[PDB]
Amino acid sequence: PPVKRSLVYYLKNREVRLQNETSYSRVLHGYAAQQLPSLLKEREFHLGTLNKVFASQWLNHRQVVCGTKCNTLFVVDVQTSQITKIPILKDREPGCGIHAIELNPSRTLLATGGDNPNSLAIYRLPTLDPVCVGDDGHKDWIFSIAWISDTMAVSGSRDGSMGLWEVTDDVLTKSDARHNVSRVPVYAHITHKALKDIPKEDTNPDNCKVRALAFNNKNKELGAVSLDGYFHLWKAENTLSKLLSTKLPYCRENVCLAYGSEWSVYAVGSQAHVSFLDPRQPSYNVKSVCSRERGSGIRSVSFYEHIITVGTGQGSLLFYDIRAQRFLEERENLKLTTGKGWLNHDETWRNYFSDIDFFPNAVYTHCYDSSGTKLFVAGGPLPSGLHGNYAGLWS
Amino acid sequence: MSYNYVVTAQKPTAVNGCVTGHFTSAEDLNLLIAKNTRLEIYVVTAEGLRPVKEVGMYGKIAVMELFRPKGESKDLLFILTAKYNACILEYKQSGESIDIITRAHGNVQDRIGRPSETGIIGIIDPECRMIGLRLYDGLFKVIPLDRDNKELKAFNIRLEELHVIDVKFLYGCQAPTICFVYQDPQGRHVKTYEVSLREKEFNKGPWKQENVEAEASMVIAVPEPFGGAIIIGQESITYHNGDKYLAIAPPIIKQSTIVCHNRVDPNGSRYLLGDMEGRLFMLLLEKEEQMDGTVTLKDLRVELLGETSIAECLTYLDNGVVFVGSRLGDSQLVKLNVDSNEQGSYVVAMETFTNLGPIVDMCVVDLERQGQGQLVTCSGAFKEGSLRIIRNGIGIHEHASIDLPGIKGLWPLRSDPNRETDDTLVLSFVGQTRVLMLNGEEVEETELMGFVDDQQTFFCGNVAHQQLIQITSASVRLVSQEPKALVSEWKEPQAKNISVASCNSSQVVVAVGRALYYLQIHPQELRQISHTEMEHEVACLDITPLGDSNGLSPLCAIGLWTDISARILKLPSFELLHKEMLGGEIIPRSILMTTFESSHYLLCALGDGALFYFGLNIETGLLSDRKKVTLGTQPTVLRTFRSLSTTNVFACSDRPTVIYSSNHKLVFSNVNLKEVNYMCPLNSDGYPDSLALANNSTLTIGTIDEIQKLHIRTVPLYESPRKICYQEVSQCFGVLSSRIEVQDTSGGTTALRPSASTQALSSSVSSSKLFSSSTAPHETSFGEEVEVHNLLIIDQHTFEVLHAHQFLQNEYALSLVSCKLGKDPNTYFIVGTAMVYPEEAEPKQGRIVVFQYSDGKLQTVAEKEVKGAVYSMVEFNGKLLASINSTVRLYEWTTEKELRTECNHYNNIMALYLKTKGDFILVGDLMRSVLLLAYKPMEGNFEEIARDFNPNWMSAVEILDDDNFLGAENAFNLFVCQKDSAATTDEERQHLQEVGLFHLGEFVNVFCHGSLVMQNLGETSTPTQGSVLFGTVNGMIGLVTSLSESWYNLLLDMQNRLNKVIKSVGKIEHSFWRSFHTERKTEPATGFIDGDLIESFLDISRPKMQEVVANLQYDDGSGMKREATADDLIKVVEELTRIH
Repeated sequence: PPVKRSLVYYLKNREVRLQNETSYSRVLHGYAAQQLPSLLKEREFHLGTLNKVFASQWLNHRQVVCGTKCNTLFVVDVQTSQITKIPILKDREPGCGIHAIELNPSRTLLATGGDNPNSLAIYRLPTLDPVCVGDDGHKDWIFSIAWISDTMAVSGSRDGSMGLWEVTDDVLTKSDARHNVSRVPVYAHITHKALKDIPKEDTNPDNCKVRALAFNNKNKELGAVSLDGYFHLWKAENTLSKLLSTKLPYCRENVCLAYGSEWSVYAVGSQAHVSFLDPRQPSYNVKSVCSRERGSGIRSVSFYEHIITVGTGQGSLLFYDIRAQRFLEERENLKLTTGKGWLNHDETWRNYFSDIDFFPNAVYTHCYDSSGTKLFVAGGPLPSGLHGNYAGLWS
Repeated sequence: MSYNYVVTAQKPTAVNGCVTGHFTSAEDLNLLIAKNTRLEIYVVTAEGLRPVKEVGMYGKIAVMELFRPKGESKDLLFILTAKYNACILEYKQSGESIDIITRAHGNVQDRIGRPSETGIIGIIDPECRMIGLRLYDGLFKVIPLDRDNKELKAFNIRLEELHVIDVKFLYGCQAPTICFVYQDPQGRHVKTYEVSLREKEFNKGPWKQENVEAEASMVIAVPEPFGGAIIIGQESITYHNGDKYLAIAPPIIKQSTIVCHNRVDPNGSRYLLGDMEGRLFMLLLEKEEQMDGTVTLKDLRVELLGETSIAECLTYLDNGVVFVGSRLGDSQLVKLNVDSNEQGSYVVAMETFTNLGPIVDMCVVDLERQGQGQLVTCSGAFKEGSLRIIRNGIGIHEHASIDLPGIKGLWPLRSDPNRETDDTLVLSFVGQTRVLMLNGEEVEETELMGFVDDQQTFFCGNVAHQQLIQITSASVRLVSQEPKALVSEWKEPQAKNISVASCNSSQVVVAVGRALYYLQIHPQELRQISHTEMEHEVACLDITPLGDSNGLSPLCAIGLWTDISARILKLPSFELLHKEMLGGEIIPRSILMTTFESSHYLLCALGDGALFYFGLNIETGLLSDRKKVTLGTQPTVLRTFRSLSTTNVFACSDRPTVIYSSNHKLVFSNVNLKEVNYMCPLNSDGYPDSLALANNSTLTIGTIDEIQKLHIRTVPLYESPRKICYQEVSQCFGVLSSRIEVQDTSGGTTALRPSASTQALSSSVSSSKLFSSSTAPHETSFGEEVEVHNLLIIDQHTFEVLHAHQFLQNEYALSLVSCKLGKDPNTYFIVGTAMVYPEEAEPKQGRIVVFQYSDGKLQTVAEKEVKGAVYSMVEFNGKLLASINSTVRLYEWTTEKELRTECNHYNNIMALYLKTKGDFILVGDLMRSVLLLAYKPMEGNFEEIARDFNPNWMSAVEILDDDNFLGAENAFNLFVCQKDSAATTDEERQHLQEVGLFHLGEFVNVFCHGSLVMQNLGETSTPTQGSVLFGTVNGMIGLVTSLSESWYNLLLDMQNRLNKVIKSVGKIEHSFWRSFHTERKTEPATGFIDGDLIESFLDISRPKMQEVVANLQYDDGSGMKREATADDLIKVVEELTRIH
């Protein structure tokens, strides 16, 4: 008996739901994943005067959370094109911006940077109610966040450390009880369970900053990208412990990490190429694909089935087809481009960039919705010295 | 902003759960069936299941269990809906009035939390101390069952195990003890804990967690003396109770997964086990008495009983009878025999419960040319596949037909004095009379001695003293049953011809001209007592008995030839007690006195098709509560009949209708027949509870089906249906279906079971070679299952399988449409097919084949090759619009009867469904929801206007109006897209706007333009705009129409007020049920009017109607708000049943 992969069987079985198999979902989404990118339309939103958007996640079918350089957390309602802000939470003591946002596997806890860039703030979903006080576990700014479990989260920092925070059954039970009983939410006080540093390899030990984190739910692995040119793999099934390290083909601008669950491949960005890493392969056996946007840098990366979406400093998004081992062509590589958004002609611009009136809005974050047909794109000007924002929904 | 009206025309039929226990009385066993939002109560008897009451609940039922708190005489029924609505119900009956009274209710939804991935599970402690509910991952809700706990509030207790598949309370424990099976990454384990309500914490139970089969899923609570619980997996069953551990691995269960169970014996000695494959198993418990006085399980035994329809829940009745509740097919009531059949099964079905779900496709056609439309749906799969014919009205099964044109009336007679059943039927004709002999199922012409054959009969029937009465134009003849001879005759003193007549057991009334004569019936003698003279000639008169009288009626209803009115005369003196003006253009043709549920009513029909009905007070002879309904344009005749243990009235007209009572209120529903002129009841040995219906040219003999607002007829296929369409020119439906054959060693295939594709009167096989260039890698393998597709042709009137056409090997038929093409008035069957192999993710080649059914044979007309699989096809202004993979193409109809592409649209992923209205095309996509296309005949191409940016995996699409386009979400919500004519930017213009959010509670699988009741056919007299029917996975069929701004605001205030007053079963707040519901968030409903809320008022018994209407402001459509009465909400419901 041969394996049936045709969508025809899916369609006729779906009409009856008579033990319809889930094995057809891979073909359903992959087929659309190849055709969707060329049919998307741009829906730009006005973000006001927010500095930049660095991270975003889908919270509902209508809203996407976005983090900013000014530590302001907000949600873009793509269904009504409205902007709603979220209060910034303070730390336990009065002792940059939000570079990463992640959702727990249960989609009940939102982890973002707090008022202090070195502190993690926890928000409740879908209500956006505060969950916990900003921590002080890190001695420097937090650049990466990843949820390793429904109760545990790991956050990186400029010094290469990764804080391990765990919510116990008692803390979670009381937190949930308070939010459902009391109309006014009450946040709990938290501290990090442990603090561990990435392994010190023969590469630059000083440039050990962890810029991106990604969690593999299937193998319970926590991947980490450092700017020293090495990738680090840690176990995060129950406790935080190092597993392996591999060498990247490029050691510049390694700022984004994504994991392909259907391919067991870690995608690491660089100044120009996306690295394809396999923990089962030798540390030197890493493939690289050039985004063709040389000199601008890769700012974001994500997997949509077998299609890898790559965001660059020119404000464009490239699509790479793993099965075809090539970039998708437009119906000439197919690419989406960001709009003008909002640029701040402030004193810093006047002092350093006065010779250029407009800069393209780099793609700092993007994310696909649960259906895979809506792609949220957000960012801002590529230069670190400029302020400005962009966001839009591609559909 | 657009507004829409959503109403359910046919209640959900799929079973979602079922239980057994003492629900209606302390001694009788009861069977309760939950069909999504509907709860149906049945009494268990030796003969079968007897329905007593059915109630509509405001929510989808996920948990339903019986329990008996201390001090209660019968078990209480608890329900937990998917909308977190908890309620405790108790059965209450007073005389003939039956209803379900809510004992407690409340919503347990939390603002934050992840809904449980294993579904909604609920359990009740054996001692009735609390109800345990699993709504969210990691949280266990406890509801204390205190007698004063009017609100069923629940508290969350944290459980260490987040993902639990099944949970049950243990029997025999002193403290409330829960046993559950949960799945860890290392396998599944079973653990138990005690529940502390005061501490809100779980403590270690009587025994430690044990490792069980990795597939362990179902848990059976085992009542005493056994106690403990039984864990059921894929290959083995394990029993846990304290220190006792027992496990068995029957090979007979290894091929199927057990999904449901039920207790067989009150002591827990036996349990039922059901599965997705339809294999029914008996689980037996061997008992061992312990030295400490307790009883524990000794061993486990499982036996295979036989095959049933797919089981969603099982319920044991008594005496070896098992009810098999089915969600994906018809539910079955089966008996377990000692001896097996020729197939080795011990299970024999006794009764079948119709289930429309899953509905895969459907179409609406006016096959009777009445303007109403008949909906035929494809339901089920494999051996359970069938067609379902749904129409607004009461169906009748035709068993015989005789060529008897010109019938002016029918009446049964009992010519044998030794029988209580009918054995003779009299046919009235102008200038003559004929008699039919009833011999079982056969009817033949005969002659009955003592009756006049050369005169028109106006009335006859059985009378007291073992005699028959016949009144003709010439005389009144009293004929004894034996020796079937005339015993007495009465003649008109005026020597004028009788024009109207009526008789009962002892009273005879004759109308000759203006005179009315009253005669008494005595043994072998007729006697004249009195007579009167009317101002005008009598057109009709009736003295039909009412209530429980012995064929007697003190009053006579009459109609006149001049003033078009109805009158009530008191016998014998013919005193006038009441005069009611009927009006209209044509005189009354028939007047009738009838009884519904012991309540007396009078009806009178005019020759212009108008029907007038009023409440009838016999004691005073007065009429009240007058209402008027128009049935048709042809004369209507009213006659009473007795069937299904109740009394009803049949109105014979060009649009026949049955008058019946439901919930103590009258409902007027049409009949699925072309036309009827006259009728009478039949109660013969071969036709008990039957009707004799005489039309313009023939006499129809048949039996009345179950009386419900919507009637369903089933045509089994025994193979999987796929698509359906109607061919008007041939008066047939086309149906795509498939059967499974096993390939033999000879290279040929053998069908596993016979089906419509092999049982058809005639058949043919496609001879095309288009796909002969490629074969499967297993084309010659042995033992592999091969799916073979066929196009079935079924008659629109009999629904019998006339022809079956088999498609080519490996050719799958994905879509089917039948319509007029080009300028050709003939309708053709157009089938979209594709070449499909297991290794090909997406077909690259397919074709569209046009067939014509004529002279009993289905002949292929033409075939057109297309670059891809054809997923959908629709009639578009006489053109063939087809979806081929990712491209939508419009085909013109050539003079050679072949399709040619004229224009196309490429901005899609995969167009799965097509429906059109006017010049607009609505396309359903695989993942991109719906898109709005418009056709420009002046340009000859398509222009894309806007598309929905809210992603959804569409199951079907349809257009409500030029601006309103209807779709459905996979989250049980409905949505309507509107073209944004107010848009100023390109982003706004290209985005279809949502005009509201409505939670239906059902997953819609198919949409179709049309209605189950008289359609407007383009007229604007209908208060709503557009008419689209939709079918769901649970067999629910509803109607969606557009509302004007005024209707929406009027009905929206009505809905918001009704939500707080209507006390439905469980007293669940309606506003929450209909609120937009997703796994992420809940939002208040807006932009839609729920018609089910108003119609739910018909389910609550009168005692509740008074409380609902009190302090309620109701808008009758005039815009004025006044306090509602019981009759106001009933009256509007009667109107609502006429729009869908």
